[PDB]
Amino acid sequence: GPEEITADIPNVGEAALSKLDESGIVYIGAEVTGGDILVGKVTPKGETQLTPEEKLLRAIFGEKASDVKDSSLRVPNGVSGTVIDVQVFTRDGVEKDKRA
Amino acid sequence: HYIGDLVQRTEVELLKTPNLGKKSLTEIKDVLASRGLSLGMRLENWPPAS
Amino acid sequence: MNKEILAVVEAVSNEKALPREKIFEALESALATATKKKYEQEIDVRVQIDRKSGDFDTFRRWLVVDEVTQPTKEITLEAARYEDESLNLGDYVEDQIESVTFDRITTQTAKQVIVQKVREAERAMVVDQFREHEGEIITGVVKKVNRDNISLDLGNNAEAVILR
Amino acid sequence: RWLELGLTDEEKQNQLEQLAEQYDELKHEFEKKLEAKRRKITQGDDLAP
Amino acid sequence: MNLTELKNTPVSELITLGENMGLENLARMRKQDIIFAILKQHAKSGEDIFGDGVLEILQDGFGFLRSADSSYLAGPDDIYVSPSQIRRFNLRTGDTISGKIRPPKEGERYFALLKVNEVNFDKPENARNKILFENLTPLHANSRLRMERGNGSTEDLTARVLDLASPIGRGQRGLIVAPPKAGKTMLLQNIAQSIAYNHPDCVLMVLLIDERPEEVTEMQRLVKGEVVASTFDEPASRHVQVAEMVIEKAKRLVEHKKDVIILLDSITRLARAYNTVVPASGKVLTGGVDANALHRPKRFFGAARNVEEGGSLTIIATALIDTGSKMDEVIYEEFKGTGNMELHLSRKIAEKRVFPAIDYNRSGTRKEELLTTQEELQKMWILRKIIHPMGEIDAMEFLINKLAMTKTNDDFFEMMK
Amino acid sequence: MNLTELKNTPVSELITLGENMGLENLARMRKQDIIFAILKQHAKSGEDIFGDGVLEILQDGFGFLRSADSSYLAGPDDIYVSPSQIRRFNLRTGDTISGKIRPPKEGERYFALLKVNEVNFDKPENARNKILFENLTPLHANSRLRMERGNGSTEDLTARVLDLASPIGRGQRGLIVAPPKAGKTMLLQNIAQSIAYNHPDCVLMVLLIDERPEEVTEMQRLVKGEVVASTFDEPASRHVQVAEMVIEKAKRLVEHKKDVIILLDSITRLARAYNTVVPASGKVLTGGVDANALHRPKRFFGAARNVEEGGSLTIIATALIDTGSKMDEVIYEEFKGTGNMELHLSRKIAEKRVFPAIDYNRSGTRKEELLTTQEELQKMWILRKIIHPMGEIDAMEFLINKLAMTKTNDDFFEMMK
Ligand SMILES: Nc1ncnc2c1ncn2[C@@H]1O[C@H](COP(=O)(O)OP(=O)(O)O)[C@@H](O)[C@H]1O
Ligand SMILES: Nc1ncnc2c1ncn2[C@@H]1O[C@H](COP(=O)(O)OP(=O)(O)O)[C@@H](O)[C@H]1O
Ligand code: BEF
Ligand code: BEF
Ligand SMILES: [Mg+2]
Ligand SMILES: [Mg+2]
Repeated sequence: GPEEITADIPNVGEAALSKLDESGIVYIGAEVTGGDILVGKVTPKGETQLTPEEKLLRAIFGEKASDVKDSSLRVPNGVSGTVIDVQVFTRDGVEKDKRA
Repeated sequence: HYIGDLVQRTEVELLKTPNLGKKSLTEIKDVLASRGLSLGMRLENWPPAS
Repeated sequence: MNKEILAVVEAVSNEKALPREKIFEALESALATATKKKYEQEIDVRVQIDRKSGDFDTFRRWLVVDEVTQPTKEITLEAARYEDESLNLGDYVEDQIESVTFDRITTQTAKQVIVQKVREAERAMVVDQFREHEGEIITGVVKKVNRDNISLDLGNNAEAVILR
Repeated sequence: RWLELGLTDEEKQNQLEQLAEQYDELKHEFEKKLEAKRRKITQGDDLAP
Repeated sequence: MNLTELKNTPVSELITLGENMGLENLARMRKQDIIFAILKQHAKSGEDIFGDGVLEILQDGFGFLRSADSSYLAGPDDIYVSPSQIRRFNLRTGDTISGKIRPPKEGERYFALLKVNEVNFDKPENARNKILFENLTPLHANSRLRMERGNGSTEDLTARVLDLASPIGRGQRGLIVAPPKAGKTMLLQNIAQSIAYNHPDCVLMVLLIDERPEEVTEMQRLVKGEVVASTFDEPASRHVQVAEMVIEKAKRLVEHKKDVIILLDSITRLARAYNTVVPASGKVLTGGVDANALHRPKRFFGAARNVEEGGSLTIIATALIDTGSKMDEVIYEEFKGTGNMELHLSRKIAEKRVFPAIDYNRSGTRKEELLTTQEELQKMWILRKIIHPMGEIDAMEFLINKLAMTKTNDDFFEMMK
Repeated sequence: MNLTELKNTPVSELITLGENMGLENLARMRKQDIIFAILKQHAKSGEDIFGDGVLEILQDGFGFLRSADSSYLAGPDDIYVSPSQIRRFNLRTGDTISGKIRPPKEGERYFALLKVNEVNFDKPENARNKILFENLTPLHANSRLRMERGNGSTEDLTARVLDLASPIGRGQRGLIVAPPKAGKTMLLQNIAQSIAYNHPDCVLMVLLIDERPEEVTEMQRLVKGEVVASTFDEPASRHVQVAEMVIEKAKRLVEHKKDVIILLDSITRLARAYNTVVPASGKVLTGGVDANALHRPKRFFGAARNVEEGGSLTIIATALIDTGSKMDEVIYEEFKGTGNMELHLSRKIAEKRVFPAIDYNRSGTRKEELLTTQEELQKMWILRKIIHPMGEIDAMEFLINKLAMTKTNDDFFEMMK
């Protein structure tokens, strides 16, 4: 399965995920001090059968996200700063997300 | 042209003036709410000293 | 966005314990608290989304009363004869449109409200289904026996309690 | 919004229609540039195989 | 400004007014948005607006006041009324409202109501505590509707024969059973003319469903009363809409103690439109007819009655038969023992250029003793017993020759002795 | 350069012109792109282009001007017109436009309009402030269309019998009810020939929907007026496209005070195509027919009327029956009480080599008093009363023998006395 940038990141509190939007990317202008999440990337480490009804159920109910691996990129340790710009490039066929 | 001349009156006359819609009325009422005072009061000391 | 609201209302988990009008009212309350969190003031607003297909068209409640406290939801009786109100309570007018019902905090509060509403719905359903067996005897395994009371499995999401 | 009137047709209307045609050509060229910039900044980019 | 002056005025005066107001090019759009923009401009430079119409309450909660000339159709000309009026004055669907209205701001486009003035031609105080329609006690017709004008024209003899065959009264149900090609249009036209000339106090309403538009325009300005019609040009949704509109208007008017008279043509086409508009219930007979599909038409025909408290409602719906299909046939079978006054118009006499083609042998009316006097009824029975052994065309020409010489049915009866 | 000279010219002269211009191998492609490249070359070496056609406005905002010979189909020959013209001249769908056009540069491929010259055969100033179609007041037909030519040929007697059975006028609705195998094609051809020979001032339009292509090509160059036809070769999308095209053209022409006459064949096939092209609404009767699927055809048949202000529109749509399916049957039932002039052509007389097979007993026209004089109507009624007791084949041969000797219907009537 292909990896996605959905805002469904398990094994993390909502306070750490508050810096991201509904599309899983930090808002333009949100500073970060230490190692924190800025892009909500997840990859399916399992098999098929990922149905949209299951997606909307897991978004509200159900157990944790089964196949994610938490492949989301975080800012390296020690380096700080304030985000000022985000760029996105998408392959043809793939629909652009709301931030794009 | 003065705030005190507006605090001591209700908005029944505000809607009587044309071009006074939801925008202006809501803006004035929310500004006076953020300022704590109420639209429509009763005071006699006016205007000191103008 | 309306397509997603549809997908949600038609793709609910418990179509029986959560009827369609219940999904409508739950989404309305979720979007209402979202719009409440939007503005810095406190103003109660319902969305009245088209139950069948269409999108939302919010309103603005104003609570006709001679008071002035929180004037965002205040309309005096004397200064209300315009717009043919002529009433004492129920001035829920359409002064407010342009609700955003898909951003991050709105989605989170909507998910929370939906969880609360489905919990309330399943509670009401189990209670008014298994209350008919009030005089007769009920059989069922015990979920868990606590100190103050014990809770019992009676069936599909069926709970009973026996006091200490 | 009312560029078009009628008086002394034989030459006044000829000049007015020439001007209106120039205006329409300018508007079409501007819409063309708009659409070209749109399809250039919205075309899907190539990233990697 | 009042609404009806701009509604029932020709569109040319509206074009002139809109051009004089210094507005956009007005003649390029519908009459609806034309008058909408005209009212908006007159409100921007002028006083409050004065509107009127009939009220329809949707499943949404609010109400729409629609005009009579557009057959109560949606558009910019409708009047939005909030549920607050429906809670204060306790409004109902079909309420004839007339009052003050205001222009719309952002978020709205319809003229909102400001203050009602006349509700069903009555004061809101008197209309507050009233009696419902279904709560009334139906009865038989007692006051007979005189259809003879007295002049004895070339065609009023038709109406005369009608008085000879079907005494109509306030609260009776009339079913005109006639195949096509038979000449019922001018018959109903003359009936409406006579009933408006003899009884101008009672409201008169006609309804043309699935009818040709030319007949609609030639009837909407030839007879009295609002001529509401839903031609075949529109789907069945508009037909059921106007059916509910007219039936609720009649119910409200008879609740306000007014003698209401409905002329419906034809009832088979209305029932067919009902059948195709309401969802199916699974059970289907021959001809593509559903079981519940006739429930609403039946109700519509059963609304007519003679109220004991005040006023009455008399419907006259014609049933089109002999078309080849089974829909009309099963409709006429279901409505056969329904109306208490049938009038049969056989095409055999119509094709022979003998008008009015009236099957006097098969026509009749029940409880006619409560509409005519004693000797009048005796003469009618004598005439019936005399004509019954005769056929149809011969009896028709005999009646025509015996009625052409006389001018009044009374002299006719005494000369027939 | 004008467009019509290159449109209605044979393709051979186009091949010669393209070979003389020193171009690519031209005969290897469609006529459409052939004439497109020819116009492009003539514009590269020459003056402005002069085009014409009928305008269609999409849901996109712009407009396409399409020619009559391609049945108004998409291709390189269309003319793109910006919404700026639709805002300035306030254009509408179906506007007959003719004017100057320019070649396209990069980003474009259609010839863009430069300046309109003739809009619906009228000046833009006169067409600016006008009257809408639906805003007109329909009426009954007053001017009768004379179908007798006077020569009395071997086949014009058909038209004569038509004048004997269905007096056609400006604003009437004609429904030809005939099973297959019955000979209606040459009937409509002769009707068109006679109505163009007797009334050459009024525009004549024919429409062949779901028809064989050979008949299309043999009719497109035998009768007058643009012969627009959508054969069965294409899906129903093109059928509804050409239906809207022709109906909007007729509406614009009658708005410009022109007597428009439409010949539509057949209406059952057009309604079937409508049924399969418009999305379903859930409700379905027997035969695979939807409720709203007949709304647009109904409208199409209801567009015809007699305008009181100026001009009129007369449609003559034939209904194909007796095919076995239920679609045609339910269509003919829905359109039975729709047209005000039916003409029945029974196959029993057609199979006996007795033409024209016309069911005179079941045929007729309403309000014929407004089309014929007094003694003419009296003679027609006498003839109807005489022929009615007879059957179909015997009456048909009697009428044929009585009409072959005479040359004019007047002498026929006086000799029938
Ligand atoms: N009372 C009458 N006197 C003279 N002619 C009549 C009379 N009633 C009907 N007709 C004739 O019969 C025809 C009926 O036409 P129409 O109203 O279309 O039929 P229907 O009423 O069956 O729909 C008319 O053309 C008219 O000439
Ligand atoms: N007026 C007429 N005179 C002679 N023959 C006729 C006439 N009308 C029809 N026919 C014959 O009937 C046939 C009808 O063919 P066609 O046009 O396909 O029928 P339809 O138009 O009913 O489909 C023709 O072959 C023709 O020979
Ligand atoms: F009988 Be008609 F078609 F009204
Ligand atoms: F030409 Be046939 F009547 F289809
Ligand atoms: Mg009729
Ligand atoms: Mg044929």
